Amino acid sequence: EAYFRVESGALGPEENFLSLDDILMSHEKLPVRTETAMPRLGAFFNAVPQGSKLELPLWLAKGLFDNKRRILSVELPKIYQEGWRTVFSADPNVVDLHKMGPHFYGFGSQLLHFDSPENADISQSLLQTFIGRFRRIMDSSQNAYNEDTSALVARLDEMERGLFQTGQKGLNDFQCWEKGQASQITASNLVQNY
Amino acid sequence: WSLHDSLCNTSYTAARFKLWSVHGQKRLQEFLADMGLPLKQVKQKFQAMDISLKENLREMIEQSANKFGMKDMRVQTFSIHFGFKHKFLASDVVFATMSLMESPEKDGSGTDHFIQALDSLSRSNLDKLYHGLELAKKQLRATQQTIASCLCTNLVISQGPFLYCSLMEGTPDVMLFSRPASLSLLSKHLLKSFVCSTKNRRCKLLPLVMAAPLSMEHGTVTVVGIPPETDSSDRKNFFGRAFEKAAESTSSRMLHNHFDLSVIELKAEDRSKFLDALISLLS
Amino acid sequence: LTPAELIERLEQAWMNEKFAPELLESKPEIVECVMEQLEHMEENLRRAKREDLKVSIHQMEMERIRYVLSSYLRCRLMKIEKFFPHVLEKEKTRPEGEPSSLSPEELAFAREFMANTESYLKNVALKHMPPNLQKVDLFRAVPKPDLDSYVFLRVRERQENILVEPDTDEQRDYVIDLEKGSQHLIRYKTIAPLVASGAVQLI
Amino acid sequence: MLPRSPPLPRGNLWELREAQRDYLDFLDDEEDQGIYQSKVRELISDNQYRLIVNVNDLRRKNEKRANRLLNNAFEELVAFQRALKDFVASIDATYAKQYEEFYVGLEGSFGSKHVSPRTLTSCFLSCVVC
Amino acid sequence: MDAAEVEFLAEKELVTIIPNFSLDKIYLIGGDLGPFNPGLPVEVPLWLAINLKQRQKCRLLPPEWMDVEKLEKMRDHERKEETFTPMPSPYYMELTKLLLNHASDNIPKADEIRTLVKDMWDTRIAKLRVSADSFVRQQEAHAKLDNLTLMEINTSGTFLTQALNHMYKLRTNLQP
Amino acid sequence: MFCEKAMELIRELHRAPEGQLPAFNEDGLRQVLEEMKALYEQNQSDVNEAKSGGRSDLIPTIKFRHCSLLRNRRCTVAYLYDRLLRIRALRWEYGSVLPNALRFHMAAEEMEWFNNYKRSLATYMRSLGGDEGLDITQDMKPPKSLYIEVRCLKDYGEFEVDDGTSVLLKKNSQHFLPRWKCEQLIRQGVLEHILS
Repeated sequence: EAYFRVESGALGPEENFLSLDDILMSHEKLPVRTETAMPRLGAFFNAVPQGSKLELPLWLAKGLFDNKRRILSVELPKIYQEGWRTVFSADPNVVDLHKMGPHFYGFGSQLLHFDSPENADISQSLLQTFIGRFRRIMDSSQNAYNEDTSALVARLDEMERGLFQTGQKGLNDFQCWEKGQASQITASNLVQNY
Repeated sequence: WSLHDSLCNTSYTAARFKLWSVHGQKRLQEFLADMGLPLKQVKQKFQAMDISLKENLREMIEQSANKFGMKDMRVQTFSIHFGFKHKFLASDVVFATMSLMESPEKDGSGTDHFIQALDSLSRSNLDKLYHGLELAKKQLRATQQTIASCLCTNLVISQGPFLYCSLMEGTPDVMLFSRPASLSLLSKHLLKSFVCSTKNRRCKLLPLVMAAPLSMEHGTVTVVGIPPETDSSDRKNFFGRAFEKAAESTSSRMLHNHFDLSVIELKAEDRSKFLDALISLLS
Repeated sequence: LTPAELIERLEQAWMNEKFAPELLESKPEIVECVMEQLEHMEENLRRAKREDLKVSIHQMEMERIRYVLSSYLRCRLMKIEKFFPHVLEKEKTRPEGEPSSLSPEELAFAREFMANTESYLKNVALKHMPPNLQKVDLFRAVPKPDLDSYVFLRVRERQENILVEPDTDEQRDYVIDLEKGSQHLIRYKTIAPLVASGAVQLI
Repeated sequence: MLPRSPPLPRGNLWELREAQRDYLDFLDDEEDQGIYQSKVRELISDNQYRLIVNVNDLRRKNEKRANRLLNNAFEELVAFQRALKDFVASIDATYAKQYEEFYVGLEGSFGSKHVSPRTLTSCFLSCVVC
Repeated sequence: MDAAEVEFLAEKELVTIIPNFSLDKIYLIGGDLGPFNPGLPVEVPLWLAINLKQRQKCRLLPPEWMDVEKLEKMRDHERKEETFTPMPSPYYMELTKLLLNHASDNIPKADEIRTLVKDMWDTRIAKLRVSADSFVRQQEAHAKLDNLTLMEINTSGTFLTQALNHMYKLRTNLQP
Repeated sequence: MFCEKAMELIRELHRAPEGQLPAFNEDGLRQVLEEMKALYEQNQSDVNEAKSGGRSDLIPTIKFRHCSLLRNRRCTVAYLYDRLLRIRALRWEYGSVLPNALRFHMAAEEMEWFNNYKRSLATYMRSLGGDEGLDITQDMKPPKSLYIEVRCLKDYGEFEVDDGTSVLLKKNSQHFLPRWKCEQLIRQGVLEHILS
C-alpha cells in the first residue's frame, strides 16, 4: 500500500532507468546481421565475419546501432513480421500473448528506434490489437468475483495483467464496502508475513 | 434437523418412548403412523418437507401425544426473524452458544472458546451461529448413545441413599464429556431417562451422583450431584455441603474450583475413601 | 475567511493532490491556519471538560479535520520522495513571482533526502567501480512526472476556447467549451493552468 | 501451439443483391494489384470448378461483408457462387457454359472459428468453421 | 480514492432528526447546531445523526427525495432517457445505505426504497460501460459525462484512466 | 552474452512483488563488481593500444565492452535502489522500531540510511504546528466512531494511558479504549478490532 515500485516507461520514448520491468524486458534476444568484423571477441559466437546472423539482447543493440548501419543491421522477429500481422487482425481475442512474450507491447514499442521501413505498420498493429482485446478485459475483470481467475489471466502479458489486477482491486473493494466490511482496521503488511 | 432425528434425541421423548429398547421403538412408528406422516418425509430435513403436511403440525403432534401419555408437549417461547431466510427459536441460539463454548477439541488456553462464543451473538456473525448448530447436533447424537449405554448395561448402582454411576474410557465418545461443565447436562438427562425407565418405587426418588475421569496424568475424576428428580422439583441442590464435609472427614485431596459447589475434582484413589464416608454422612 | 470556509477549501485542496499526477501548488496559509483552530479548540475542551456530551461532539469533528489535513500532508510526502531531484531543480530555478511547489520545511526534508540517498549509494556500489563511472546523475535515473494522464474533472468557472489535441496531427484539433458544473474526461496537460487557478477541481 | 492459420504464420518467408454486387466488385481486383484476375484466368487455363479465396483480403477490402460471411455462410455462399459465374462469363462465355455451376473454397485466418471436433459446439450452426 | 472516503465525503449531507435530550447551541468549526429541544426537529450533518442514533439518543427522518412514489418515477425516467439523468442528491447510494442500515425502522417501506435505489444504480452503471467502450472503440479524446455522481466515477475510474493512458502512448509512438 | 550475474540479482526481486524485504546479496554484488573491473582493464588495454600501433579496427571491441559495463551498472543500482523502497515502507506500516526478523535481513549500511530517514522524518513532523506539530504517521483511515473495542492477541508488558493509568495486556482479554491510542498496535498485530 506504500511500496510504490518504479513503473515502466517501455511504451514511451525510452525505458526508465530503475524500473525492474524494463530491465527484464530488454534482456530478450533479437536477430542482427553484422556489418564489419568483430575482432578480439569472437569467443562468444578471434574475430567474427561481416554478414553473419547473430542473436543479441535488445540493450546491446541500442548503442551498437547507428543510422548508417555502421556495425550491424537488424531484422524483426517473426511475431512482428507480416505473417502474424494478419493473424492479429483476424480476431485478436484468440492469441496467447503470454507465449508470444511475455512482453508484447513493451518490446514492440522499442523496435521503433531502429528506423526500419515498416514502422508505420507496426505502430498500427499494436494500436489495433490493444483496441481489439479491450472489451474482454474490461468485462472479465470487473465481473469475476470470488472465482479462480487463474484461467481468465493465462493468456495476457505484463501490460494487460497490470489492468486485470486493477479491475479486481476495485471490484473487491466495492463489494467489501457494500457488506459493511471496510470499516474494521486491519494489519497491512504483517499479514503478508503470516 | 429432520423431524425424525429430533424425536429420537430430545431427552423428553427419548425417555417416554424408551427409544433405546427395540421393544418400544415401534412406539415411535405408531406415533408417526397415527398422524399420516410418510416415513419418507419424516426422515428428510424439515425445510424441505412438503408444504401440505406442515400446515397444522404443531397441533396434530400435541393431540396424538395425549394418546401416549405426554401432555406437556407445547411450551411458551419466543422467536426472531431477521430477513428472508433467518428464523430462530430462542432455544436454538441457546444450544448453539452452549456448544461453541464447550467444544471438545481444545485449541489453546481456557479463554479461546469463550471468545468465539461471545462472538456468535451479534447478527454480524451468522456464520458462527450457523456453525455452532453443527456442534450442538453432534453433541445431541452423542448423548443418547451414552444414556443408551448406562441403561442397556445397568451401570446405575443403588448405593444407598443416592444412586451412583461411572464411565469407561474405552466407550466411544466419552472424552467429549471430560469438561466439568458439559457433565452436568449429561447427568441431568440421565436422571430423566432413568426415573422413567426403572420399575422400582424407591429409585424413582433418589438423587444421582456421577463421576467421570478428568485427568489421566494426575489420575483424577470429576464428580457432580443433582437433586432428586420429579415433575415439580423445587431445584434446591444440597451436595455442596455433603462433598465438603466428606472430604473433611476422610481428609483426602479435593478441589472446589468452580463457582457452583457441587462439582469437584478428586484423586482416583480417594474415590472409595470419599464415597464411604459420604454414604455414612448423608445416611 | 470564516473558519467555516477553511475546511471547505481544505477538502478541495485535498482531492486535487490525490488525483493530480504532479506536485501541485503549496498552500502554506491554510495548513498553518487550520493548525490554529486545532490548537485553540484543543484548549477550550481540556479546560471546560466538565461536560460529558459537548466534548464528544467537539472531539469527533476535530478528529475528522485532523484526518483530512493529515492525509493531505501524507499525499505530498509521496510526491516528494518519488520525484526528489526534479522537485529540487524546479525550486532552484524558479522565476521570482511564482508560487513555490515546496514549503520551507518540505524543502529541508527533500534536501536531506537527496543528501542521504546520495551518501548511501556512494558507499556500496559507486565506490568500488572503475574511476570514471563513480558519478551517476539523478536527472536521468528518476523518471519525471507523467502529465499525459487522463483525469475526470468538474468545472466551476465557465471556460471557452479549450484546445483538445487527440493526436500528433495539428489539424485534427477541435476546440471545445465548458459549461458550469459539467464534468469531463480530458488529459491533464491541456488543463494544467486551470487547476492552479481554481477554475476546475479534479474529482 | 495454436494453428490460427492454414499458412503457418511463423515462417511464411523462408436483400441478396448487396452481397452479390459486393462480391463482384471484390472479384474485379484489377485496379489495386490484380490478384484475382490473375487467378480466374489461371484456373480457366486449367479447367477447374472452384477457386480458393483469402478472407484476409475480404477484411481489408470490406469488413462488413467479411463478418457477414463467417456467420451466415449459406445465404452468402449462394451469392458468392453466383457472382462468380457472372465474373467468369465476363471473360469467356464459351467456358462459362461448359460447367453447370462453379464453386468457391475459402482459406485465410478466421478469428474464433479455428476449432477442433471437441470444441465444435452448437453455437457454430450455419457458420464457416475450420 | 476508495469507497471508504467517498463515504467520508458523503457524511456532510444534511438530515433532520428529532432529539430526546437537552442541549444548547454548539459552535462547530463547520458551522452552528442546535439548540436541541426534546421532541422537536433539527437539521444536522449525517456523521452526527448516525452517531447519535447508535447511542439511542434521537430518531431519524426520511429525506424528502426518499419517497416510494417519486422514486418509482425516477426509475422509469432513467430507463427511458439515453444519457445520465440528474439524481436527487449527489450521494444517494451512501445515503440510502447508511440510513437504511441504521434507521430502517424509522423509515416506512425501507425494503422498497432500497430496491428502487438499486434499480437506478444498476442502470446508471450499464450506461457507463457503453459510454466507456465507444470511447476506446472510436479512439476519442474527450467525453462529457453529464450527471455522474462521485461513486459511479470511483467504481470504475482507476481502471478506465489507466487503460486510456496506455492507449495514448500506443497512439503517439511514431511522431519522432 | 555478458551480464548473466547481475540478472540473477533482479530476477530474484521480481519474484517478490508483495513488498517483502529479502536477504541482502553481498555474494552476487561482489561477483558483478569483479566482472566490472575485469572488463574495465581488459578493454582499457586495447583502448590505449589503439593509440600505440593504430588498431582502429578494434573500435567495435570498445563499444561491445564500453556499453556492456553500463548494463552492469544499471542492474546494480536498480537493485540497490529498489531495496531502499521496500525499507521505507517499514516506517509507514510497522512503526519507528522494528523486530529483529527484519533488522537481520538488511545489510549493515542500510540501517544507517534508515536511522537517517526516520530522524529527518521525525524532524519534519514536529515542525508543522506550534506544539510538537502533528504526527502524520497515524490516521490512515477515516474516523468512524470515537471509541473502539479491541481484543489482545499476544502478551505485552504494560500499555500506557496518558494519565499514568496503565493497563495490562493478557491474551484474549478485550478492552474499550479510545481509538486514538490503539491504532499503533492494531496495525502491527498485537491488538484486534472486533466490534467492527
